[PDB]
Amino acid sequence: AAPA
Amino acid sequence: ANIVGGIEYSINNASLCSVGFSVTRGATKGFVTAGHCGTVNATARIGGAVVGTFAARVFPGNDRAWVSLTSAQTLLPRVANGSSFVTVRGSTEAAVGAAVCRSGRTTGYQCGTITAKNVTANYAEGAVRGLTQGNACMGRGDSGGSWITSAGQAQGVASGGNVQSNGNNCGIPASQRSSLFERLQPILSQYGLSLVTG
Repeated sequence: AAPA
Repeated sequence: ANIVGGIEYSINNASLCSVGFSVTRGATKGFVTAGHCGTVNATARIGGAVVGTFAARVFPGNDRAWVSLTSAQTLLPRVANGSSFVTVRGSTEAAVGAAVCRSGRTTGYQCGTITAKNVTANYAEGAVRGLTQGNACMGRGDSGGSWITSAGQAQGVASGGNVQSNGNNCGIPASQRSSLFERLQPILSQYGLSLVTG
């Protein structure tokens, strides 16, 4: 997961 | 500008994010969005015009913010769905298994179901805890956008997910997507905001  | 959930806005003429929900704070107009989209006092623009600035945000830990706008903006109790709109009716939190949709400037309006709550995302900047996970797809640029049920109950604002090399998680099966949002409730109480509804 990554910001968006 | 007319403020609608899901539309694009830029921060300091660089990054893009999506509007979450129109809200007020006493006589002040604003919109809630993702905290990672900007720092306090960064300038927000819609269609190249300045509409307001970041009034507060928390990120990482949480992922929330509100932008206070000028009096000239028009707040609307709506979320974009293509050319149409979903009316915001309130903020009842839906449970795991409920169907939900999200709106944002990169993938448009996508729907799926909530699959888990109280999820931790380990972003490069630090962990963000207490997120809710859905399997609607999303892409880079959707952050801050609205998560809402078809009945109009506002759920939260887009934080992040497992975007693939094409910039979204729309090309992988729903079963493999992790799209996370920050719950709206704690953002309304933390900043004393009231949602605009219709």
